[PDB]
Amino acid sequence: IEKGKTLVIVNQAVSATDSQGMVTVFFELNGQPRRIKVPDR
Amino acid sequence: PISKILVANRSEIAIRVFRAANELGIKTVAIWAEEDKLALHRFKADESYQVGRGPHLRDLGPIESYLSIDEVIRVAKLSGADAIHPGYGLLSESPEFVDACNKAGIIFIGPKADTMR
Repeated sequence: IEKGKTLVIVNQAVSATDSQGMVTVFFELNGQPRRIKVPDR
Repeated sequence: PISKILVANRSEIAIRVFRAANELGIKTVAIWAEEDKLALHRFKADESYQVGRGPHLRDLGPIESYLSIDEVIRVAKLSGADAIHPGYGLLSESPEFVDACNKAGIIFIGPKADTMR
């Protein structure tokens, strides 16, 4: 993000799509689990 | 006076230097081996820049990255400390390191190199 300040990002898994348009991918961001829902375009 | 300390260690004591350094207005550098890329010591400075692995290398193993005067000096000058604290163990008692810090105008937080022999 900055000369700092490194993000470790791992694509754990991709879901199938849900109810606002969106698909879940689960990442590992700095070892902590984040869950991102994104519009299947 | 000093205004930037690279903490030349990891685990608990890195944090010990961090806080006592944040708590006095002084700006914190953190070093991490690839293998401590998920460690917290590395999240608790202002900045962190991996060591032990790059174009200046072979790879310095998990430990070896933390006992490498060169690499440690490299990352000091990269950010720009006017002082280093070597924590305990690892490179903290090497008169040889005291002497490479001596060689930069980087303030070894430890003793004159004559005490170390």
